[PDB]
Amino acid sequence: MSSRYRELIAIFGEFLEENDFHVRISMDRVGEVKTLFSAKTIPVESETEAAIEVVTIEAARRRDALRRTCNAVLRTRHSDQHVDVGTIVADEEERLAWKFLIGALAAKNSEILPVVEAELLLAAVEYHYATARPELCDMFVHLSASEMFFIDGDSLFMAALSPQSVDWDLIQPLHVIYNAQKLLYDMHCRGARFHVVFFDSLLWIWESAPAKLFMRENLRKTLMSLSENDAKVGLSISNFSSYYSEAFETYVKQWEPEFILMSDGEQLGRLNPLQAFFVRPSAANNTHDSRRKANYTDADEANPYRLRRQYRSIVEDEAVGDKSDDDAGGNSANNKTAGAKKVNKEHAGQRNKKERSKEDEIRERSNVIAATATVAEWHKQMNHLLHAVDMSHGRTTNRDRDESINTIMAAIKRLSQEKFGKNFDPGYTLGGSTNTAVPLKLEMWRLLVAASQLREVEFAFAMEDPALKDSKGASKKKDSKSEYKMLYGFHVINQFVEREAVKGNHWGQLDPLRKAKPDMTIVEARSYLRWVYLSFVEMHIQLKLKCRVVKLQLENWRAERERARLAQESPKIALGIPLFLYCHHHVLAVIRDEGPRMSSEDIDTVRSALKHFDLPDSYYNKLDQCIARWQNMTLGTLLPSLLPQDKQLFETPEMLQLIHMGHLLERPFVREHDYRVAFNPDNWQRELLDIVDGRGSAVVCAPTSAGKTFISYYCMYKALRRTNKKVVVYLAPARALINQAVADVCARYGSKKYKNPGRYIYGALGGADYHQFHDSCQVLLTVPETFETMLLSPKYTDWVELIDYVILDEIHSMESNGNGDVWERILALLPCPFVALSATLGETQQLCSWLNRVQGRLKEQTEEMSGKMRDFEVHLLPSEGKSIQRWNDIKKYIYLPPPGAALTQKKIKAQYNNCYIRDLHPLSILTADQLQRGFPPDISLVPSEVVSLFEKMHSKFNEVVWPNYSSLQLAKTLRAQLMLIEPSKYFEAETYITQERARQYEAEVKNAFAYWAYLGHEGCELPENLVEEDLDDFSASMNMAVESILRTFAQKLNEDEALLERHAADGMEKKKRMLLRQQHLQLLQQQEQENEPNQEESMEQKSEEQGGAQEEEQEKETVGSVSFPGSRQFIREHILNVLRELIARDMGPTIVFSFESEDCGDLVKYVVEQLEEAESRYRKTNEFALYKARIERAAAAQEARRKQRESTLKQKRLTTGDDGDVEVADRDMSDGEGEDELFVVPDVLPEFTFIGEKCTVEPEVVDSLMEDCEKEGEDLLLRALQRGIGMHHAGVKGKLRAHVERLFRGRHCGVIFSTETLALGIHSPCRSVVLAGDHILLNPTQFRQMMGRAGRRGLDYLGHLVFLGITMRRIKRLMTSSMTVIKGNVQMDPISNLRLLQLYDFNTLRHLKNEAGWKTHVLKLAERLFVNPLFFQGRNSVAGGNMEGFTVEWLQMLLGYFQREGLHFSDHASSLGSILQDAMYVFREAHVGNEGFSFIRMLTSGVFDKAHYSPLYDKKLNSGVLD
Ligand SMILES: Nc1ncnc2c1ncn2[C@@H]1O[C@H](COP(=O)(O)OP(=O)(O)O)[C@@H](O)[C@H]1O
Ligand SMILES: [Mg+2]
Repeated sequence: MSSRYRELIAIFGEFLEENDFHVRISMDRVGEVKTLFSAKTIPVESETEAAIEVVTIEAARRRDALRRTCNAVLRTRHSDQHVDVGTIVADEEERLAWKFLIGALAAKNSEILPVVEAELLLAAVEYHYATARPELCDMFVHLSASEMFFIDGDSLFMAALSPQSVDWDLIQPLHVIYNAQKLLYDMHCRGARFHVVFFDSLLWIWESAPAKLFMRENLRKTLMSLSENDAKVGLSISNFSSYYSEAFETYVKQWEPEFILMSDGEQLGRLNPLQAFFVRPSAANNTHDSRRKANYTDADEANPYRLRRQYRSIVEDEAVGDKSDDDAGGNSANNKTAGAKKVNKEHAGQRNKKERSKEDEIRERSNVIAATATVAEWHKQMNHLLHAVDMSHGRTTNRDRDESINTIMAAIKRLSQEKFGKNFDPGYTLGGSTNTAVPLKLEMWRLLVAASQLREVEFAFAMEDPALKDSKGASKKKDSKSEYKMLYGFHVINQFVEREAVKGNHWGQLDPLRKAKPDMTIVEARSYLRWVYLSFVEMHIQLKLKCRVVKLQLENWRAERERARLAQESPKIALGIPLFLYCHHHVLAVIRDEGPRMSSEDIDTVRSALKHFDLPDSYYNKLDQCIARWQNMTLGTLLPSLLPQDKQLFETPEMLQLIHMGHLLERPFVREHDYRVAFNPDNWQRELLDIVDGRGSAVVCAPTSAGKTFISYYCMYKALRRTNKKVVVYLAPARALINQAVADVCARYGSKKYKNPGRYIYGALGGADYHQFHDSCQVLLTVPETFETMLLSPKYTDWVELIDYVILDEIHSMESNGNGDVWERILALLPCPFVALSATLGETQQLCSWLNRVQGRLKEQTEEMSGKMRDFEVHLLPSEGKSIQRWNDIKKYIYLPPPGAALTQKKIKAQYNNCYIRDLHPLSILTADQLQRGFPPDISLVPSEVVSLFEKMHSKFNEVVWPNYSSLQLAKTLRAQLMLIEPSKYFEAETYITQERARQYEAEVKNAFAYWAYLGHEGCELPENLVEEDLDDFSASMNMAVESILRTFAQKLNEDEALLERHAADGMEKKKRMLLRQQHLQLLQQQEQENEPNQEESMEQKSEEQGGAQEEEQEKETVGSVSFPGSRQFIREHILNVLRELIARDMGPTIVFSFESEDCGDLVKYVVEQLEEAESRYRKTNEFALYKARIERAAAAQEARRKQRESTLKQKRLTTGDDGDVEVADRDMSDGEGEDELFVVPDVLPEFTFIGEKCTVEPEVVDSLMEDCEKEGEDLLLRALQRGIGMHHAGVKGKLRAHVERLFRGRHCGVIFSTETLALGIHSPCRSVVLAGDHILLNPTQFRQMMGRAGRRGLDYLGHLVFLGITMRRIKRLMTSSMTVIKGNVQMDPISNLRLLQLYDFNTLRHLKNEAGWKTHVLKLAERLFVNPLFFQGRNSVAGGNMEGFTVEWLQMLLGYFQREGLHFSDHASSLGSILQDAMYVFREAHVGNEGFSFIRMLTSGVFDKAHYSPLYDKKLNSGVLD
């Protein structure tokens, strides 16, 4: 204590004038010191914001750095002999150390500068390397790689020469370079990179030990790759130099966006040569792009590094370099607890979320086989019956056909009051109230059609397809009128007439042939014929009301074009489109249908509008013509164009067809499909269903919005409807937890009754419901591990055989970010037909082979009986294709504020963009990318992507004329394609609108674009020239050709992708660097103000030295001090404003994605803050004073009327006698009870456009959910929720979080803040998707779940993904990447094989008989396991291929290692144990061959005959650690 603080002063004063300690008593010029440190290195003060936090943020982790810079300065400022002495400050020696400094700084003012500045710039680069703790990632695989990756070789060489950590193996006499080859052959072989290696050198700095052992490898790999190929040689390398140094490597580094792999440091130090000149690149990188650094650790695959932490800018200098618990709880405490709670389980799940509809379920009980008999027990002639049976129970005819006709009454009565309507007068618009009406009315009579305008007569069969037609046209042709039907409706009498006629055969022999004759004029002959009259009443009734829409759309669309024609241009066709698409929707009905005239109705109305709408003739004759076949069964021909019947043009900048294509998003989607069992839905089902109806395997790819999961509950429909005794199973995306709520909710579209326990669903292990209820039920819901144990697991075997049928979710999403071993196990083993669920998988074939294989192996094992029928595995893509990414397009447009703005913003105010969302147009459309990648995901959309791109492509690959497309047939090889892409884009579904088949154009024109790129920017490498067949390939003009189309790429391309994330992204960083530098113009100048020249013994200024310098901007504020792009909590300031403007472009619900957990809470908090603020800014007597006035005044008056009536009623008194004249009290009591008139002060306007506009759910329950939360209040969810801020994150109770989710789906709330889970095993409606940060992890894996999100189910036309969007480039590295592709793991695992061992040897324990059954089950099991054998990455390991057996060399080593081991249990004295010798009594007889050569079942037979037994105790207790 004392002694050490007597010491340190005596070291100091020797250097320079004695005492610091009292020369001066303070100083106090601290102020000099503190400037000098921080303006380089960080650590001086414990920097305080509002407050320092827990004071181990900057006690512990500060005082390292603080007393580092302290010591390492003073030791260097002790020079004049020694830098050989250490200076270490204690506590009270901090102040001392500073007094020692300040009185040395102003002592000389020359020597001081280098010994500080240099020491600083050294130590800074030391700390920058040390900035750190590290990460553990993981493996290599995730970011290793698409794309441009480098490793600079110097590093490469030292990676081979790296090891102790095992002294180097294999005796070789300095041929070592095999190392390089090995690593190359690892990560190209089963990875991508696109790899580049620099050799960035002479770095070296060798000898530190005799070398080199350099240029050997340099010249080697040079020669290898520049052979040109050899299939072992390629990577590829460049030259350069100049050492490290940038101003060389810049031009490269920019152009091909990458990330980096490099080796600072072990050891071998020496000091300055290594650490210095490697570290400083790292800094450089981070203050360019920013890129990031890895490695030199122990890769292949996973390593270190460092990231996404904020940098010190600038700081540089090159100047080195240099030349029982399931049981007993059911007994003790079960006196009354209370009396069971379980009643609080079932109830919860049975009130749980409502969303979707139904198909048939009722209680069933029976086991069904088919056979019927007389059971009377004869009749045995027909003359023993004569006449047999008659009408009775015929009341099912009587009433039902009365009711039928009573429809046509009501229908045409409702028609009456409508048809005349508000009869039209030219010109008034929009007026016209009944514009609204007919659209509603239409929907009504569509809802109604099922069972009270069509059948009470069965349908029946739905026949074969033409039957509906040919039995219709007949009926009309007997009746005098062309279109029979509605006017004078009811005509079921002349039906009966006709039906009796045509005697021999009743209806003539055509139709009863195809029906396989049922009833002659009895049941079926009536039931059918009825229903085909009758659909065609309903049909024509509606069809007329569709006419009446497109009819009066004429009028509303008149002045819409014409008034605005004068304006500048001639519109509306960007708003005039619904005319056309309505006229489409109308005539869309005809698909089987008899025309409803053309002399009144449909066609006449359509025609008048259509030639008025601009369309010159030619389009005319395509209309009637094609549809003529459809019409006919009815109609004649066509009017001439002559004789008033056309109208004014806009046309030609358009032409006909084009008018559609430019303006609109969204097309039909025609049903017709399956009508007994159905949804309808939209083809995918019409394939999928037929598999499960077999029984089988398969999987469905489906890129999301995807529809995937819900279609699996045909399994549950089968096992429930019919002989319920078999389990259906749904296996989760796993634990935690997300599966559970959805799984539960689905299955409770229809519970079902039983006898004594019985019971419907058991779950678990979880994170809800939680461990047990295990067993009894029909259908299950667990996770991989739970199910596994339940299988092997020897007492649960009973269950296994009763499982038909097992489906398990997600697929791709789990495969990547898991845990993608456990999967393989459960598709190798034991009964099922399976459905399985995946979004996109880029490798086809590879998947399907593995599957189909292991199906055939199951079939094999079940022999000789085989299966009942199926195996086989099917594999649904089957290809245009795409599923519900065809359904709607998703625009991506991204966040970037205009540099320099205000913030807060808020409400009841003018607004525009401003908003940071802008446009985008997908990042990169390029020359270089297209060569390799041509043309990658994610892109699709039309129109306005590839539409006007055509106009470019078609004007400049054809107008070349003709400079080197003339060698060889190149020019025509292109022009044979180009021209033809235009008709194929339209005339798939000509006449009205293309199907949805404007999609197909994208794939068409992908043959245009990518093909050119496979000529390209590169020479003869692609297409690869010399091969005889003609495109090129035998042109030496290939080079020329390549560079003719090189020109023809760039010119058109870069206009469209218009560089938003470059332009103002650099603007923001420009602002950042005018912001940061203004901080150094504060402190520098301020140091002179702190002392002031109101002081000091030098010439007076009287404080004319004050303020900043020297090129001057008004002092430091922008969008904030801390603007600070790509940084955290940047973000929040603008997120409020993003939101508010998305409500005031989009209108839908809004999800916000983030990383869970502290972060998500910080976000929520800040927004609640802002709103509470703005409420304080309304209530303080601005507009508010006026508002409250009214509401207060009128309330008074209300409650005074209460007292008014209370007076006049309280009279006093009827008097008509005496002399008072007439009066009777109380005669007026007609008024009245009134409520509530208002009072508000919780919240008004600033929160009321923040939360959703339109909503649902009666207020009672909403309030009561809030009420619950309030009691146990966690986050103060009670505050956040009611202010519109949804949440869903960890650290929230199950009851509370559950309340949130209902109210987002209920469309009560407007926003929600949560993590990535809500796109996975939970679901919500979305429209504007918001993403906060690109940190700390993304793969295109967990991107593409949220990518296709929005475009809601039958609702929204557009998804919107707004990115934040921290980095500059990484948009590209999400989008432009091709595909998340399978690449699994296994069985080879020790633990698996130990489990299998002990399973077999448990039945070996006392009690054999069943030995037979057991062992042959073990044979089957042994085959079933190791099914291929050998799965995915295991053939890239040590086997090759597909090999196995292979258990032998492991087995034997483990065999004499199981039980030798001392007392075992534990270290306590014998007995327990004394057995330690059992593993020598099985070794010799298992090493006969080593057991002992090829073929599966000789392995396990060899292992029938171990023992392989522990002392009992140990190996059991291994197996029971795991479970
Ligand atoms: N064939 C269909 N036609 C129209 N809407 C459908 C159809 N099938 C499903 N939907 C709807 O779309 C919604 C989203 O589909 P969904 O199956 O939940 O998602 P996922 O792709 O995650 O499996 C469902 O909630 C349902 O409303
Ligand atoms: Mg799903």
